[PDB]
Amino acid sequence: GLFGAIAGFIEGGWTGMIDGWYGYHHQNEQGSGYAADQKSTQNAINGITNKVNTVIEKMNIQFTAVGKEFNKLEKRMENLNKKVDDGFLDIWTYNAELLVLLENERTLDFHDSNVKNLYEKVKSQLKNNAKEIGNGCFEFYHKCDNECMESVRNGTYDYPKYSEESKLNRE
Amino acid sequence: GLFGAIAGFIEGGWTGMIDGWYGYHHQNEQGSGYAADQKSTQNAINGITNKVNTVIEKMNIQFTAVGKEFNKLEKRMENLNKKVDDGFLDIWTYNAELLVLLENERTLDFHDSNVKNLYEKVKSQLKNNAKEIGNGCFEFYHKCDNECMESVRNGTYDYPKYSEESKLNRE
Amino acid sequence: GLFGAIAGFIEGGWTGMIDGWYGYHHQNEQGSGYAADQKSTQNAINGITNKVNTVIEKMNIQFTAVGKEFNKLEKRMENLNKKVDDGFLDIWTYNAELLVLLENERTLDFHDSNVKNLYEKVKSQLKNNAKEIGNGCFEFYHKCDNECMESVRNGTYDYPKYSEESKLNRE
Amino acid sequence: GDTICIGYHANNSTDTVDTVLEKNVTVTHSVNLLEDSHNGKLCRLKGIAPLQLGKCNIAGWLLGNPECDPLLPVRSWSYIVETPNSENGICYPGDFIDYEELREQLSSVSSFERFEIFPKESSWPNHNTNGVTAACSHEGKSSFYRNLLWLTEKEGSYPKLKNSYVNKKGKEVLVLWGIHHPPNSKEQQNLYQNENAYVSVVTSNYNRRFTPEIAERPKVRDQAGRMNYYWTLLKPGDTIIFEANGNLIAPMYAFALSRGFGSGIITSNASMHECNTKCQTPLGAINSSLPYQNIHPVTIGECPKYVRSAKLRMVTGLRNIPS
Amino acid sequence: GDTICIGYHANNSTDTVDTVLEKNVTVTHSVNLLEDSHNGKLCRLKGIAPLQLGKCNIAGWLLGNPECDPLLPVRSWSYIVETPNSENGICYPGDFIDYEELREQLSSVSSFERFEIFPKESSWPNHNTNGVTAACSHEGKSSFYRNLLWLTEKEGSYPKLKNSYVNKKGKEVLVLWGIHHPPNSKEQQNLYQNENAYVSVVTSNYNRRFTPEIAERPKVRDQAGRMNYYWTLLKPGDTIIFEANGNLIAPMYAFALSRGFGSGIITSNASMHECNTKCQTPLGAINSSLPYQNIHPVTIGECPKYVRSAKLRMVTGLRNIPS
Amino acid sequence: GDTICIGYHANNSTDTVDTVLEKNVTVTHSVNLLEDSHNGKLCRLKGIAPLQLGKCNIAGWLLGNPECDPLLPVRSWSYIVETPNSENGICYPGDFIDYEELREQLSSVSSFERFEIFPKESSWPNHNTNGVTAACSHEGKSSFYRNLLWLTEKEGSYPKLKNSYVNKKGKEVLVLWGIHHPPNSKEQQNLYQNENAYVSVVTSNYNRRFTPEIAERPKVRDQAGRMNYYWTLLKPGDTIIFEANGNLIAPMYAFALSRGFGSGIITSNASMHECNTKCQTPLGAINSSLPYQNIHPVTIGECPKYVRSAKLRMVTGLRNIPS
Ligand SMILES: *[C@@H]1O[C@H](CO)[C@@H](O[C@@H]2O[C@H](CO)[C@@H](O[C@@H]3O[C@H](CO)[C@@H](O)[C@H](O)[C@@H]3O)[C@H](O)[C@H]2NC(C)=O)[C@H](O)[C@H]1NC(C)=O
Ligand SMILES: *[C@@H]1O[C@H](CO)[C@@H](O[C@@H]2O[C@H](CO)[C@@H](O[C@@H]3O[C@H](CO)[C@@H](O)[C@H](O)[C@@H]3O)[C@H](O)[C@H]2NC(C)=O)[C@H](O)[C@H]1NC(C)=O
Ligand SMILES: *[C@@H]1O[C@H](CO)[C@@H](O[C@@H]2O[C@H](CO)[C@@H](O[C@@H]3O[C@H](CO)[C@@H](O)[C@H](O)[C@@H]3O)[C@H](O)[C@H]2NC(C)=O)[C@H](O)[C@H]1NC(C)=O
Ligand SMILES: CN(C)CC1CN([S@@](=O)(F)=Nc2cc(Cl)c(C(=O)N3CCO[C@@H](c4ccccc4)C3)c(Cl)c2)C1
Ligand SMILES: CN(C)CC1CN([S@@](=O)(F)=Nc2cc(Cl)c(C(=O)N3CCO[C@@H](c4ccccc4)C3)c(Cl)c2)C1
Ligand SMILES: CN(C)CC1CN([S@@](=O)(F)=Nc2cc(Cl)c(C(=O)N3CCO[C@@H](c4ccccc4)C3)c(Cl)c2)C1
Ligand SMILES: *[C@@H]1O[C@H](CO)[C@@H](O[C@@H]2O[C@H](CO)[C@@H](O)[C@H](O)[C@H]2NC(C)=O)[C@H](O)[C@H]1NC(C)=O
Ligand SMILES: *[C@@H]1O[C@H](CO)[C@@H](O[C@@H]2O[C@H](CO)[C@@H](O)[C@H](O)[C@H]2NC(C)=O)[C@H](O)[C@H]1NC(C)=O
Ligand SMILES: *[C@@H]1O[C@H](CO)[C@@H](O[C@@H]2O[C@H](CO)[C@@H](O)[C@H](O)[C@H]2NC(C)=O)[C@H](O)[C@H]1NC(C)=O
Ligand SMILES: *[C@@H]1O[C@H](CO)[C@@H](O[C@@H]2O[C@H](CO)[C@@H](O)[C@H](O)[C@H]2NC(C)=O)[C@H](O)[C@H]1NC(C)=O
Ligand SMILES: *[C@@H]1O[C@H](CO)[C@@H](O[C@@H]2O[C@H](CO)[C@@H](O)[C@H](O)[C@H]2NC(C)=O)[C@H](O)[C@H]1NC(C)=O
Ligand SMILES: *[C@@H]1O[C@H](CO)[C@@H](O[C@@H]2O[C@H](CO)[C@@H](O)[C@H](O)[C@H]2NC(C)=O)[C@H](O)[C@H]1NC(C)=O
Repeated sequence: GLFGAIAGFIEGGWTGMIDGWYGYHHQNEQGSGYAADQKSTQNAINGITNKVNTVIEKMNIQFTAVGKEFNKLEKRMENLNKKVDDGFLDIWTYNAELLVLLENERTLDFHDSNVKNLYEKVKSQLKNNAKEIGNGCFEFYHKCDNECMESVRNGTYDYPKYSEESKLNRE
Repeated sequence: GLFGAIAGFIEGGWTGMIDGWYGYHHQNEQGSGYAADQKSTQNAINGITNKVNTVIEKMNIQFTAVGKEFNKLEKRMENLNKKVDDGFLDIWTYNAELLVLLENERTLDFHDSNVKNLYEKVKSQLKNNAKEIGNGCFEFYHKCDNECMESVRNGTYDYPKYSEESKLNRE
Repeated sequence: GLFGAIAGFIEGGWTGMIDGWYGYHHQNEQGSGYAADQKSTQNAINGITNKVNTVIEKMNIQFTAVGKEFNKLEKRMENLNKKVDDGFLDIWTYNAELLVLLENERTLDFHDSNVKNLYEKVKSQLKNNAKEIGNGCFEFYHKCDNECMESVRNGTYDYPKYSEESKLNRE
Repeated sequence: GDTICIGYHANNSTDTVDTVLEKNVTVTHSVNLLEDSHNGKLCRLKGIAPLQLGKCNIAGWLLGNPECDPLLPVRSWSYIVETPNSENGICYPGDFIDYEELREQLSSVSSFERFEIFPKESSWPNHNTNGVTAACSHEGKSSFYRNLLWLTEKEGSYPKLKNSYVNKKGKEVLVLWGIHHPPNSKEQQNLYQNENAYVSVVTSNYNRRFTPEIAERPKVRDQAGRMNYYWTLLKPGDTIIFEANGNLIAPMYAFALSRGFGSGIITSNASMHECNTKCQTPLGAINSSLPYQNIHPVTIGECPKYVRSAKLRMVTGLRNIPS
Repeated sequence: GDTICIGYHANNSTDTVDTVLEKNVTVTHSVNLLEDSHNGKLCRLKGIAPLQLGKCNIAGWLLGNPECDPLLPVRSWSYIVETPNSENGICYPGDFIDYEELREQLSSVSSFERFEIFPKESSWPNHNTNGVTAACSHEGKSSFYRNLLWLTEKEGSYPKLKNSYVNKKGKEVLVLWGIHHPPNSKEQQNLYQNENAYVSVVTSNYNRRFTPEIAERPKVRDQAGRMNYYWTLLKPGDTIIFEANGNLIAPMYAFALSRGFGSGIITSNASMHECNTKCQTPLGAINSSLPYQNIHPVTIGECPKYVRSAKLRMVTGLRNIPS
Repeated sequence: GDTICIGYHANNSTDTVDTVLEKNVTVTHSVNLLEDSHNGKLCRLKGIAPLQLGKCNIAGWLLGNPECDPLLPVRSWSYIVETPNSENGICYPGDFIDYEELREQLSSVSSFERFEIFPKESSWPNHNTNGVTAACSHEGKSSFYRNLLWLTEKEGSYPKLKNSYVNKKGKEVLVLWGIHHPPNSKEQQNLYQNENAYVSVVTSNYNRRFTPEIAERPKVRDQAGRMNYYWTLLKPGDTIIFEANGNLIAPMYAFALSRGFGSGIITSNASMHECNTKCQTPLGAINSSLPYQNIHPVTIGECPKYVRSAKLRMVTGLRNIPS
């Protein structure tokens, strides 16, 4: 994708993560598990829901549109009516197909952006208390229990608390 | 935003910075102050001015367009004329609303991109002579006077000049 | 550009690199040379080829469209026909110009994204076995022969193999 | 050591969309915007049943061709249904003047009252009213339009007749009448007694004089003669006057018209069911809030916009990579 | 230690825009593209004042209904203004043939010269020219169109008349005339003396013969008779010939037409002021370089494109976060 | 120490495109979508040569004005070419009824057979067939339409004539005829002997009676008289009957019509060459798979969409920075 996260440095998705589009997988002494990031997920749902509603909202209700009839001496008017009908149909078909292709491109890019932003947000919180090990994973230089894991997940990670232990481990 | 800078890792704007869209706030021994980045600001103004002018330029002048009249035995032609008028109005309204929504999205994303690019440009200039302290701020490991501050602001920062002092301070 | 790589931190293009849009220039004991990245280049060609074909595909063949004639007592119908013809022409001209401008913007941004992603992919492979020296260049802290250069170029670089020598050189 | 990873959702979804850069992209979640499904039935529109002309077309219905099942004296509808094999139309050959304009008028009509404008046994004294023709046959016997009356000579005389009706219905009244053009001068004398006959029709906003044209025409439905059909809408409060000394096919029944919005004429092979819809097409009713449809360009009511597209699916979720 | 921060502008701006992903986004800077403001006045267009028909409509103006303030003999305009209550129209009841086509013709007319094509006291010898009617009353007295002349029998005879005018104006000349249809044969003899009268009109590219139709019509403006109105555009250098032996409402005044671009007919309740605009609507003049407007679909001159949108505001600045 | 750099392609390309943010951007690779190139020739369309009317227009061709080079008795075409200086049109002055509708009909015609519907020396006994006029001159001598016949009195009598043709061609047959309107009553008697002449024409779906109008008209091509021209399409199996006692310009040749798709009438100053195209314009043929063109809005065949754009170039490569 445009931001290099989805089908990029993070090769694959998690079927194990069923509660949101984006989130975290952790492994520590206490065990392992997945948890969706509710904030980034909910924001994304609101945006995409607004985008879908906007597309539907712009196409106004169609009111009664029916054929007209013309006698053998009104061939020009018949062809004019057909020209008008065909012209409008050509335009709406063009508009519909192009809008969906563009919004689809923008949507996939939007998800890619959201995933990269979540990774960088985690990266900047952890700083040098962990190492980047590829595939969007961090390996801690200190012991990180479920409380520690929750502090990263909910954006309140305490760098100084583990800075000494991490420094010792990093050597 | 799409690039995670505006309303992202940089939470808020500066009402104090009145001379451009993007720029710098500094604090050193000599004092503190704001200064807009003229290069990135002017480039952005030119782009957005081109974008606005392009949108206006594409809508050609409307020339005289008035109602027509039809007698009691030309009801089909009257409805055809109405169909044409309503059809064109539906299309232009659709086109106008969609163009403005898309360009608005692209504009907000463009500003977000410009801000992130300015941060990364500063980051890459300073290297390890300063630490990232969040909220788009750097804290120097050396003394940085107004001359030093100007060299970063105008893109001529001299890493080797302060590399020893920074190394000593970083320990 | 939107991603800050092209005409950004990488100031200029390489006329020397004739086999792809993106790739590598290396300098080691054995000599120097350019090589295009075939994977990122081919993917980009497929995308852009799909984009061009999509634009052409959406404009359906025009079938016979010719003038009509009206006598001195059908002036309204003549003006209606002209209104229809002018209306459709206004719309298609608007649609064509806007589609090309938007796709052009998206295309330049797409290339910028592809270049930045290739740089970050190299950056994350090398880690601290090399230093970022600006202008999209890395300077190795170890000896890197043509085999080493190929491993980075084809994405199989072996960090541990040179980690000791690099550490020694970095001091 | 302990690890934490950032990642994204995948599932067993097989839905695909297209983008500008790429075709056939598998995504976790998406929404169809293109309605393709209808029930294949004719339904009521917003409570009101349609008017089914059955074996008749508009011409057959309004003239009252005997072959078509007589509709109630008062009816209302949301739209009008003709069938493709509308064989019972005009039964006596000739031209229907401004037929297409009359159809366009009827397309904004919401109801009618069929009423006796000129009672048969009173309206046309000293004239014959029993005139029938094999071109308009019913139950094997020669017959005639239920809404018109063939006036002919009586006891060898056709006295000049003059009749008017005053529109006290408080709605537009559609009046229909005919002008007969015998193939030769001997039939003209036999039927109307007067070689130089005329017909005149007059209202506040209508005036036309009709003169018969005698000539040997090709046989159509075994008739060398012709019948031209004319109509007008008599405004509320206005008077219509018929003056004739021959060749007049007199109005007998007329229609008090009510105007509606969102009506129209469609052709359909579909059958009426006890169902209700907001959107009717000639193939079937649509029950959808989707913005687009590829079912039919002909729509009655509040419908999605018709497009030629085979697929319109918007991605909402992510590129699906469950590997 | 010393610090440097990267940041972005904020201010006290309350302007909002919509995007695809989000509604009601507050931004530091933006531009309105949708013009909603007009001055509520009729103005000149590019220097030229409009033609105000006042109490008349096009039919009333060109026939010269006596109720309408006589306009100058020579006029020019940028557009034509009728009012919604155009009560003074056709004053003597009947049909105006190709009225809508004539309006369409006038929509590309930039000026006229009103001139005496057939001087009253010379043009029609041995005929009465004093004919007036209560249907076209002026100052309580029976009167007639200022541009037409009611020719009737004189001393019990209506001699066949034949007159032609040669167009030496070097511009198209619009000629108007009428055909009277008495309600009965006794009026016909009284007025024109000849039961079998005809009228013919001929030019290089126009030929039509008119025959009166006698019949008792419903009273309209207290008249059972009818008057049909006809027109043609006589090409520069061409000749028009009128031949009649009765029932002819003769042309008296005609119009030398100049063609313009960008003219049209509008209906407006607004009043003329001493102002000038590039863009006029029926509600008022627009003074704007903005590409769109939601004021009115009817435009004269060089106007923004009409759209139904309530708001069209483009963001130029940034998401405003002054917190 | 050893180095590796990431970079992007540059070359000597000078191609420029526009974007939303920026104009005149130099790029390494791009594609033109706007076709501006034609060969300036008239060519065949999908194998079939066009019908070149040359000195004639549609009116001149179908009536058979003597000035126009007689075309083969059987022809087929992909489109129809008139020239701007079509001076040879209607040669005897009058009106061509429903000319524009007839052109619209011909626009869906793919071929014709010119055949003798009414042989000159057999079709009209006891009438003169030698009538010619200086208005339709050929080789300096007075002549007449090749497809019509001027019937006039013979030996001081014009007997009532009645003729019919039965359409056994298995295609629509276009029949043309005329009605002559002498300027005065003395010419009428001289030419047709009967002051009160009529003409009637009848088919299964056509009926019209024609009466001459005598009046002194302005001289056109030195003629004060007029000739009106009428046409009908006789359906396969149907019969056309002409009945007249004067003033009839009889059909002599008619056209068996074949229907095609994708035909039309264009005006062109260009010359026919031995070339073949899928797309023809009045300026020249287009040989292009490009989606857009700015050459001409008039197109025959399978053409790019016409637009007003001066340039439509899509970038494929990168911003070109060879510095
Ligand atoms: C759009 O993408 C989908 C997803 O890849 C395509 O569906 C897939 O179609 C291929 C057809 O070659 C399937 O391959 C076959 O699989 C069977 C076993 O399932 C194997 O025995 C055959 O030898 C063959 O390789 C593939 O399974 C299938 N994938 C899924 C998930 O259904 C689809 O064809 C693409 N459409 C277009 C128009 O490109
Ligand atoms: C679009 O966004 C703007 C900005 O937030 C909205 O304006 C705001 O509207 C709310 C209405 O609930 C205002 O709240 C109220 O403030 C007063 C004091 O000013 C307080 O006493 C009330 O209890 C109430 O909370 C809010 O002040 C106001 N903000 C500004 C800057 O004017 C606007 O409503 C949004 N529009 C839509 C359609 O969502
Ligand atoms: C679009 O961009 C191109 C590329 O810059 C413009 O082409 C260039 O046009 C300028 C005109 O001022 C050329 O400058 C001149 O160069 C000659 C020597 O070649 C020098 O003697 C003159 O004093 C002058 O400076 C420039 O060479 C030329 N560049 C190239 C590569 O051809 C073009 O004008 C731009 N178009 C628009 C409409 O802005
Ligand atoms: C006019 N109406 C009837 C048309 C409908 C279409 N819209 S709607 O406005 F609901 N469009 C949609 C918007 C969204 Cl975010 C989604 C979507 O993609 N959803 C539903 C929310 O939860 C998401 C989710 C994420 C992660 C794990 C499981 C589920 C998946 C879907 Cl599947 C449809 C209204
Ligand atoms: C046809 N014409 C009359 C319509 C007008 C609209 N255009 S125009 O092409 F000027 N559009 C605009 C373009 C821009 Cl960059 C801006 C804008 O946003 N501006 C003005 C430049 O300075 C910016 C700024 C930045 C930072 C601190 C203070 C001020 C703020 C604005 Cl507010 C409008 C022409
Ligand atoms: C309907 N048809 C006839 C119209 C044509 C236009 N299309 S097409 O679908 F081929 N469009 C194009 C697509 C692409 Cl990727 C390119 C392009 O930009 N190309 C060609 C591939 O190689 C690229 C390249 C990269 C690096 C060094 C040298 C060359 C440069 C070009 Cl130059 C055109 C079909
Ligand atoms: C994020 O998670 C951490 C860890 O749970 C929260 O810190 C607190 O941790 C102690 C455990 O010693 C709990 O008793 C508290 O309940 C936690 N605080 C709260 C507010 O729940 C931290 O507060 C969490 N932050 C947010 C925003 O939820
Ligand atoms: C960027 O700012 C620095 C600091 O002012 C400039 O360096 C020079 O600094 C000395 C102070 O000892 C001044 O006397 C010079 O005037 C400065 N140079 C210039 C060109 O002004 C540096 O040059 C600046 N760079 C740019 C591009 O403006
Ligand atoms: C990427 O390049 C490296 C270096 O050539 C490949 O590693 C192997 O290197 C040895 C040299 O000692 C060669 O003999 C092998 O042929 C190389 N392997 C292969 C598969 O060619 C590495 O394999 C390359 N990877 C890819 C995906 O091409
Ligand atoms: C028309 O479509 C609507 C919307 O799907 C149908 O309403 C649903 O009916 C089913 C079963 O009766 C319910 O389980 C759904 O919950 C209903 N959906 C909503 C949104 O109300 C409706 O039945 C369809 N038919 C008609 C005649 O309206
Ligand atoms: C029409 O609008 C223009 C543009 O706003 C008006 O011109 C301005 O007038 C005011 C006061 O007279 C000046 O302060 C502005 O500087 C003018 N702007 C420009 C761009 O020239 C104009 O007065 C308006 N009215 C008319 C009749 O043109
Ligand atoms: C029409 O255009 C096509 C496409 O360019 C022409 O075909 C090419 O002809 C040249 C020389 O004859 C060849 O070198 C190219 O390889 C051909 N291109 C393709 C795609 O086949 C064609 O000659 C043109 N003229 C006609 C009459 O078709």
